[PDB]
Amino acid sequence: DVTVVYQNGLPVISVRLPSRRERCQFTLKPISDSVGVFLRQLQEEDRGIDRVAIYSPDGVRVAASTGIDLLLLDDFKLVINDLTYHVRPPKRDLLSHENAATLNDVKTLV
Amino acid sequence: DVTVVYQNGLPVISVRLPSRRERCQFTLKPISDSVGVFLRQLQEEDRGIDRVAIYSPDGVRVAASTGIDLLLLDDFKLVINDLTYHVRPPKRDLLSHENAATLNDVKTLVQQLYTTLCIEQHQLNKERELIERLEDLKEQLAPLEKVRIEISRKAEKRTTLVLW
Amino acid sequence: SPDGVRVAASTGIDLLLLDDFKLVINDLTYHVRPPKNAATLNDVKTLV
Amino acid sequence: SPDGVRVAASTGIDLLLLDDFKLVINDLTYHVRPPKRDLLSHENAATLNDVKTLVQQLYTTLCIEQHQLNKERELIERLEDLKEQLAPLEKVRIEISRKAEKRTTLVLW
Amino acid sequence: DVTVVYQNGLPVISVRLPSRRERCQFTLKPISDSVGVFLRQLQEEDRGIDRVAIYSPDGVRVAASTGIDLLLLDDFKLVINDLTYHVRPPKRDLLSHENAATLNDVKT
Amino acid sequence: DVTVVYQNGLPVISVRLPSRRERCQFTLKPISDSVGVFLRQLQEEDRGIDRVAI
Repeated sequence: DVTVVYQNGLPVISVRLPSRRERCQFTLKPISDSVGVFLRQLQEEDRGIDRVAIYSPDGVRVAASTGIDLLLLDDFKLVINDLTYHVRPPKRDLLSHENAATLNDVKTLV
Repeated sequence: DVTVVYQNGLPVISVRLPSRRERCQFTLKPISDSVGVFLRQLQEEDRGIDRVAIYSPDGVRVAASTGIDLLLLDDFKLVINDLTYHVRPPKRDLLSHENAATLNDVKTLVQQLYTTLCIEQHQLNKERELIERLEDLKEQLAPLEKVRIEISRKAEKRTTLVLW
Repeated sequence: SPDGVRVAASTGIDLLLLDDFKLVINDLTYHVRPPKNAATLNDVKTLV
Repeated sequence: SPDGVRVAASTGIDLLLLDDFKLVINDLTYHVRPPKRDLLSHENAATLNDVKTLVQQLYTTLCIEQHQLNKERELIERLEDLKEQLAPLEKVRIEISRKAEKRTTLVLW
Repeated sequence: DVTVVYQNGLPVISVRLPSRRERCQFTLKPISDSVGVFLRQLQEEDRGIDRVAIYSPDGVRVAASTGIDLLLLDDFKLVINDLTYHVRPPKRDLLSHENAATLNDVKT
Repeated sequence: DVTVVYQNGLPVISVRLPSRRERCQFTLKPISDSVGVFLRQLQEEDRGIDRVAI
């Protein structure tokens, strides 16, 4: 029920919020963001969520202020009040061979 | 589903909450409490509850001030954030509708009088007539009080002598 | 509440203790039996 | 606005003053028309207005601020790469810069 | 209904507020504005809005943090109370998507 | 439109709230209720009522 996909080089979680049985989709900054602030967002879509946490399969609690890319690069348990979904994060597509070079010129111009 | 059943003579609303799907029940005094409280109480019990509004059997919605018993008289749809729970409270009117009507006729017909001729305004005047009557005597006492304060003082100043 | 129905978080204290129930902490069930006004048609005959 | 639509509670004044606009009180509609002074060629304003959004899309079509923060983050680790290599060399220099200083205070005495 | 169109480098969004049936219009900076602040700006314009959320065309609810630029790339359902105005006027010129092209059009 | 009719000794007034295009109804006790308090019940019912007077 939880999915992580990529729109415009950004990860887009698709949670299944409880209070409405309605799927909200955040976008995450894999650099600036952090599960410390991502969770805080996951609250502000449904205050009905009280006991929410998230962690890797073995690691029972990935601490707050963890780089999202760290969490992202491997599946993890997403614990909402009772339902704990385990995500299947997609393995990032590798196009950074040489386009990035000619792209890193484009970017730093625009 | 949700339903209300009476206990001790009080209504216990057995609501189901959206976030924590688990039948929470509410008690509420059918006199002191009003939907504006029960609703707001249910509003604070859960959090994911964002917009609740109790509805008459048809599109009309009840206010935030209608007393519970005035509401519980008949069926009413209760709407949670995304669902219309359809309450059917137990029928407990226990009064002939026509007789209920002819009493309902009386209740208003009384008050209509009670404000047609400012009866409320007359009670205050009655009391404001009592105050002055007291304030008519109490001042009329002030002359006699002085001489009796003196006499009492004197006759007491004499009885403490003989006491000594 | 005895039926396992969780009572409200803002019901009346008196209304709570007015009847049996099962207070709980993390695991326990301290089943507690404390000791010992809707308008009605009977009452209305009295106002009339 | 000149017509029925309502200006929001966030529009900037200059973005509003560009044209006339009805201002309404509790029971009156004062009809205001500020002096027009931008004087930039309207069509030219458009072909600039085109540019602004056209860049705006490019700015987020490829998550620039995601790459800027990457560039900065790449700088941190490089600093944290050197500042690592310093830690070995620092100690052996903190040692000598104590010893070779412990001598120069002797000769000083 | 609701429509969005660009003016002076910014998009104006001319929603129809419920109370008074007015047609308010917001200019919202697509860089420093998340729907978390365009919505709160939408309510405080006229508090008579119980709930207001934004739905991507497939029922999935947009977040409270996505920047408007990220949202304006496509169409989206804007739902205020019972009503669901789905805006699809954002007039995306994403025909080529070619960064080399648009830049060339930019410099042009 | 608006109509008021008596029920159970009190008058109920089925106003037409602006938002939701909803038709709310109020049971207001006409002995100890000034319009000063019937209006609050209107606004606090649905704050979209900007101004309301009688």
